[PDB]
Amino acid sequence: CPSVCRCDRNFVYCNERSLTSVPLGIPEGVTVLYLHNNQINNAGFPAELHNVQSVHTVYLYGNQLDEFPMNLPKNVRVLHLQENNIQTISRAALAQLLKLEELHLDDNSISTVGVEDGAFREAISLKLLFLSKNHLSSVPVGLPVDLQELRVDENRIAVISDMAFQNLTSLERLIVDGNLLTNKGIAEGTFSHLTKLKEFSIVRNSLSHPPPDLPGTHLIRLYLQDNQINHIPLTAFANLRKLERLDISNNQLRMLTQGVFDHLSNLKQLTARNNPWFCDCSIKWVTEWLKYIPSSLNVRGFMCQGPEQVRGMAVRALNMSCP
Repeated sequence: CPSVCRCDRNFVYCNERSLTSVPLGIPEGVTVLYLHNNQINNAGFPAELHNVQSVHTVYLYGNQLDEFPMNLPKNVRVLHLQENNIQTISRAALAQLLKLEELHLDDNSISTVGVEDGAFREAISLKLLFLSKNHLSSVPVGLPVDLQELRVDENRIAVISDMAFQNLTSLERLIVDGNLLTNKGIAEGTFSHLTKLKEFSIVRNSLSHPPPDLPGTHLIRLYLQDNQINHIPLTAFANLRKLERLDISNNQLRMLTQGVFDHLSNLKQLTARNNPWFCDCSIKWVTEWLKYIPSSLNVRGFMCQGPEQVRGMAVRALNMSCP
């Protein structure tokens, strides 16, 4: 055990000690390693730290790191690297942590150029990757096959390549919300091969319509909130039969095309709040759909914003003005 750093019940507590580098005196049989809330630099990691095989959980949050740390313990499953100033992600560093299952790179200055081509792909055991609040311009191409959750929210992402989600059949959750993403930015059939995907979130983005060619093999939740969606195509919600929760709130939708929720048989909840719904003969089907829909479906937000004669009233309570 180190001189300044304390150890209790096979847990190393180096946290809140203002350490410039990771200490040398790390015992052979330690469970969890705490090195958070310090001033540890990128060149403060000894080669002997990688030799320790007993450690599976390492905390390194709120440090002075600039790159992804090297010589980290070989058999680490959960790794926390949030609140620091990481900019560069190296292919060699992630090749060391072969048993890495969970990774947190939140609140950092990570860019597309900083991430080396196929750096994350090296981490073969990677199931959970949290790239929240970074300066990333696009989704990296070299991603792990065994990935189950990709949270790349609150970034500067505008484009998504067709090769970015290559071989990722095991991915269940994809959170790409709070980005500069557009429908032209996303490649044709980029999400199509995500068979095991259960949840999809793209809130606070600039999409003119929902993403085309989405798989409904295991998709349950679809979030299209706070977007610039003006229209929804007839084939968009089609082939998504297993969907339960849907959200189209806070968009620029004027009306909905007849037979859009026709294929959604397992639907349970729908939200369309803060949308400029123009109540005319275009929403006649919406009124009839809401009248015959079972109580199992929770539909909210269908209110008239125009014209003034219909304004304020709910679409479900309407009667028509036209044939």
